[PDB]
Amino acid sequence: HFEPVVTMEEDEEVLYKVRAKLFRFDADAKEWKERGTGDCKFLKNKKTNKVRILMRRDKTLKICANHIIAPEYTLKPNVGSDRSWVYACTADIAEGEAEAFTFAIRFGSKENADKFKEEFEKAQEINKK
Amino acid sequence: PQVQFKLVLVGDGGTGKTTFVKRHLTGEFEKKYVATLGVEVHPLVFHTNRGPIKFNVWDTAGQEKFGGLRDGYYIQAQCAIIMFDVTSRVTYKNVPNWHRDLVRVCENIPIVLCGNKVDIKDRKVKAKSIVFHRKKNLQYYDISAKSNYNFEKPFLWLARKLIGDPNLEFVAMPALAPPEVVMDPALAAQAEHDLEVAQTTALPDEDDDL
Amino acid sequence: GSMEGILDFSNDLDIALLDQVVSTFYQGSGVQQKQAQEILTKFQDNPDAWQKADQILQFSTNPQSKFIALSILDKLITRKWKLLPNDHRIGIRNFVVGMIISMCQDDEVFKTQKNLINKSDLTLVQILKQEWPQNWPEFIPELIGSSSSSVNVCENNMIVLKLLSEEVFDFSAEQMTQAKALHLKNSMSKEFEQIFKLCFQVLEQGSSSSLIVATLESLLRYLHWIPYRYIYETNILELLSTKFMTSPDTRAITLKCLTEVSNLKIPQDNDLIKRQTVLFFQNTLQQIATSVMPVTADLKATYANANGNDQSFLQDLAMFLTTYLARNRALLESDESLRELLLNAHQYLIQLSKIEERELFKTTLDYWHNLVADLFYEPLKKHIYEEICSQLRLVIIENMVRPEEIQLYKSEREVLVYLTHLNVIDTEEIMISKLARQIDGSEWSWHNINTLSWAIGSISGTMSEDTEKRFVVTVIKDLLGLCEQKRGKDNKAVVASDIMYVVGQYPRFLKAHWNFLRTVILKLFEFMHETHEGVQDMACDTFIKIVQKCKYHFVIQQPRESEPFIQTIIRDIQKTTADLQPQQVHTFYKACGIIISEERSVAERNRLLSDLMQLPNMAWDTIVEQSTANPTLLLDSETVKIIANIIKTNVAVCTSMGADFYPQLGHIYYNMLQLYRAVSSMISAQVAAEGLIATKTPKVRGLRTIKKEILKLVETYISKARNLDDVVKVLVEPLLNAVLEDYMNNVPDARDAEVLNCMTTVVEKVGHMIPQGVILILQSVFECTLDMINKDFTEYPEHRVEFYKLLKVINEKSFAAFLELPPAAFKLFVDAICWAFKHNNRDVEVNGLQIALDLVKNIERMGNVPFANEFHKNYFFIFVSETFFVLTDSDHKSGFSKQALLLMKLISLVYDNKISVPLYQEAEVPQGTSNQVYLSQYLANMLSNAFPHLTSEQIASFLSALTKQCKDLVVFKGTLRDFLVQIKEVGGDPTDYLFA
Amino acid sequence: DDTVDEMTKKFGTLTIHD
Ligand SMILES: Nc1nc2c(ncn2[C@@H]2O[C@H](COP(=O)(O)OP(=O)(O)OP(=O)(O)O)[C@@H](O)[C@H]2O)c(=O)[nH]1
Ligand SMILES: [Mg+2]
Ligand code: NA
Repeated sequence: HFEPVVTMEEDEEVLYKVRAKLFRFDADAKEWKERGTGDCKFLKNKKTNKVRILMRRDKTLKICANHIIAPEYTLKPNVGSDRSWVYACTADIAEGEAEAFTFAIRFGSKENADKFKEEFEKAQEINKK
Repeated sequence: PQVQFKLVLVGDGGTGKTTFVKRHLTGEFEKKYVATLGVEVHPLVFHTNRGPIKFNVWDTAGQEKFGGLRDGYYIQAQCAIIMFDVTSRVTYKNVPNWHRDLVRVCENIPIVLCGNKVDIKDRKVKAKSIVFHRKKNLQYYDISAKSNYNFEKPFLWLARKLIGDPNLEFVAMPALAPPEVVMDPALAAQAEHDLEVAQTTALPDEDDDL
Repeated sequence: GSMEGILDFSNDLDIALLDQVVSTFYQGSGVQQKQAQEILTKFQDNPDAWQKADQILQFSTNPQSKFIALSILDKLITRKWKLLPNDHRIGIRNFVVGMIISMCQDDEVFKTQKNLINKSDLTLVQILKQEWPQNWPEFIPELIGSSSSSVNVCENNMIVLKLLSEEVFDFSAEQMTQAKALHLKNSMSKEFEQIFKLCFQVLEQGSSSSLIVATLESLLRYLHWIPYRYIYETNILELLSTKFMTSPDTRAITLKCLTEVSNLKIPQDNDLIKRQTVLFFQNTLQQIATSVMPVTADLKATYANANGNDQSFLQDLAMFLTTYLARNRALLESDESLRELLLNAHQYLIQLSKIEERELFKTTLDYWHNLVADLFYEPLKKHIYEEICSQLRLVIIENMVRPEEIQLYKSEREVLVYLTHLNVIDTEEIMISKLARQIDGSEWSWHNINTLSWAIGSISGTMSEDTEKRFVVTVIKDLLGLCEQKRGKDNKAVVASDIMYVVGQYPRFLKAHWNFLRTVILKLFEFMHETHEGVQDMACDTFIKIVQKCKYHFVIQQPRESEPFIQTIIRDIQKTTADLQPQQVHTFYKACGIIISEERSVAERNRLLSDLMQLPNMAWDTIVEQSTANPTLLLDSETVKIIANIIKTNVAVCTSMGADFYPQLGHIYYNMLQLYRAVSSMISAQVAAEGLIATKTPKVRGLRTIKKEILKLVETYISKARNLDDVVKVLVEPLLNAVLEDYMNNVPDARDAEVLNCMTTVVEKVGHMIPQGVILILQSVFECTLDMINKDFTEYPEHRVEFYKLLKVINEKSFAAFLELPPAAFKLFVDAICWAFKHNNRDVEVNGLQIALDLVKNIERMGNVPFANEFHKNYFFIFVSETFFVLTDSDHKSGFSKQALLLMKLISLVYDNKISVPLYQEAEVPQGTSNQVYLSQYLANMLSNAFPHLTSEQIASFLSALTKQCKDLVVFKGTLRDFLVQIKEVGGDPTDYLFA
Repeated sequence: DDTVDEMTKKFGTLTIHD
């Protein structure tokens, strides 16, 4: 015998991965502010069957979106874009403690925006159960 | 948290020092030039395979009239970034001046030279010409706060020198399961108002890829 | 709160309160920190604060409070020193000197307070700049005398001398007048004999490391200016090259000194100095081999490990070796006994060149370029370096870079080309065997097959054609077999892409072998149907790249072909491009246009042109029938996309065909300009129905894309047009009518800056032929664009930039259009130029100053007529003072050269009497008075009011020199730079402006 | 010529699929 030489996403399944840019509306000023650009993922937890949005910035991998795709949310169009959605979120924990935001998420194409909307609604049906 | 390093950020007015930091803090790209008065201190954390690392970023003023304490900001700095603008020859001509004043206070610290704005078509300070860093042992990176080209590199390099591990990598911070908040009737009216205003305010940079 | 007490100067300064404020700033955080920062900034900016500085240096215990007190003193010494009474100057000097001596006496303070000591020294050096040697003749003798007693004082004196040397020789250019620079340089030079004698003694006796290192730090600074004699006629080279390389504290600094020694100005015809230059290199390399690492050491791994100062040391060794060998390698090349030294030094460089560090690799790559260039040209020199060169081929190839990293790739290609010439057999072998280790799998990866492909492609053209033929064939065969070997379309795609990358790089081979070229192109067409990421772009990018190089082979009828291959491409163009995205289709059409330009029979070129444009012309004809029959169909965004894509297809073909595109432009021109108008109306209708927000909507942005691509197509044709009669007679009148009014009469946010861009090109090429048209352009775009951009420097940035380009070219080509302006609009023209002066944006500033200069020339050119005389009376002093304003305000330093040139031109006009009128009005000066005397009077007054701290003498002398020197530009510039220093201080010497 | 024709034929069967 010769002796030999001596993130918290394990519990989830990826339903949808799309590349996107996320914005937060600064209500106090009159402008949108970028919050991050990366892969936006829809993660179904295997214990609770709960779907969430998880989005990380490229390179740094810092979390710029983290919330339940709640049944009450509604994806509205933005006046300036055919490849974006905007919605209210009552509790996002990307920074730390929960906080309300008015988000907008933009994609590479209209088709990616439309597929996102379909997936967002599929995830919403799952979170009603 | 307990392991934190003072970083001084210096360079001519308009080079994009504050824009660079804001991108690292919030993710935002600031289009407007609001000149820094003296200095602003911004805590900035990165998650690495060697635990978290915190930079206290002293973002200093490039304009002389708004210079403030000037080299008084450099005392006890443990690392630094010198910034210039590749569309502005004069900001590279002033790099030796910023470095002189930096090394007189901080004798032996890791320093990164950053040529910002490489996203711009008509580059003025050619790659060929950027050689000041060689004899001064500065690390050099072409960056762009706008396109994010190499925006992580300065902090990755300084992290490696300050921890003394060349294999240090940024890693994915832990994503906790988020809350299941039901919304009340009280906040609805103010959220409904902000949603109206947001829809009817165009997203910036609609010609970009994302 | 309580922290603001120190800003109350009516009472004594509470020092404990200062240290609260200072500690709260450095070691505190958040709201507390920010408030203290503003209080210290206001404390320091207080003009009386320096008076309370001696108090802080004595009574405060906080070193940050003392540092800040020295910064307040520094501020005073550089700016207001000469205004003080002479007792204050002696007093301040004494307690700066006293504090420094006191801190060096106390070993604990000397060890722990380096930052406060170094700041005090720098403050002392600012005093020397003012007072030495004229009012301090004994500074250097007395510095040397105090050095003999205390070792700590001796070390600190080396820090003081280092800083002095830096401030006089390295940093004086910007910060001092020429005269003061010269004075201080001569004064250092004059007493350097005594200073060196001390440095050398310290280096030879050599007790304390920190003293020795500080002395070597100071030596590094001396080497920038001292004469070579101090280095070669003493024993100091032996010490640097042997003693100080052995210990690691002194090694770092000594290596930098020897690098600068290798750059000294040396007599080139003296054997003793040549032997000494050989010897210090020999000694240095010997110490590296025995104290640091041998020639065989893996420096890649050492650098990667990043221990202590290993990376800095390896960088500095690279700098030393490259610097010295670039200058001196010839000294090592003829002597047999120096051969081993020469090759070992180069072997270190080979090892340093393997280090994974981009910027270091660039440093070493610059040297390899210098070497291999010399071995290509210098007789009998390549046989020496055969083994170094063979290793370098592996190094360059293994570190080859994507052509995208422009600069790096060129430097690498050039070196690898030189090395291929020097030994073509060796280069082939290394590439073929590296390629074999991709097939066997030992070196296999996506990145590794990519790098080898880029390397193999870089040496195209260097081999003989016959060798190239065998080489290419072997490489393509091997790569083809590599693709068949691999599995999964991820892997197959990487190799196929590299296969096609390499063939694209060898056009000489493609030209000689038609069958093969045809197969390559038909294969690229098969790849245009692949959906897998990257493949379609690579297929299209390769196609146009091959076509740019091989044009002629597509346009002639090859042997054993029924037609020129261009015809075969055009026939199947729908089927070939069916799966491509629009921008990919446009590259394809542009590629076809490159080929069509080769056919020089006109009837046949035009026939191919309309054949190529058949699909978009039929899409076009149907859309013009649809949208004119009823404007409702244009509201559909799918129709907007299709239209924009037809226009872009025309832009793509016009880009490569230029003057040849004319018959196609004629097919669409009139209907296209009608389309511009219909689209313009929809944009205005949406903006009226929805508001300014409309301009952000996808609908309206789509419509604006149509207008912009139409403007781009016309700009593109006119820029390359050979028949300018047709441009005037046929294109221009319809264009101006379509675009000018629409621009003028839309709200600012709906105006396209591309209108301005398009007009610039029109004026550029045909402005001379359309004076009435140029007038019409100005009327329509000038005043309304100026009102958009004259409220701030930020808004409408594209319009801002194109505006001054348009005015620039109008001012060059059709100056007569400005003469026809009503005097009030001519005044807005002058206001606009001066407005450009004040921009930071370089595109605007540079054109601003250029327009000003060309305008002055245009007015001079008119000679003695009323318009030129009314221009000088109204605007000459406006231009002089506005140019002076941006020279002196510290916010337009980027424009200094062009400011100076304009100012010189303005002053020369008066000095040469080229203005034929009184620049003064009636009853303001005596009647016989020349403009020269009135120019001096006005400028004296102007500068006196603008810089009231300058003496009348200062201003009189500056202007006296400035006007003398208005022919010699470099001297004029020097005088201006002297003035920019003097305005930052009080009591500047007026004699400084006699510098020559 | 001979070697180039052999190479050309192999080129024609290049693929991304197995
Ligand atoms: N194109 C481009 N613009 C940039 C980039 N980074 C910053 N800018 C712009 O440059 C301008 C100046 O940026 P700041 O961050 O205010 O400059 P600063 O260095 O903080 O200046 P001071 O604080 O006065 O010293 C801002 O308008 C930025 O939007 C970049 O990467 N690309
Ligand atoms: Mg700033
Ligand atoms: Na190549």
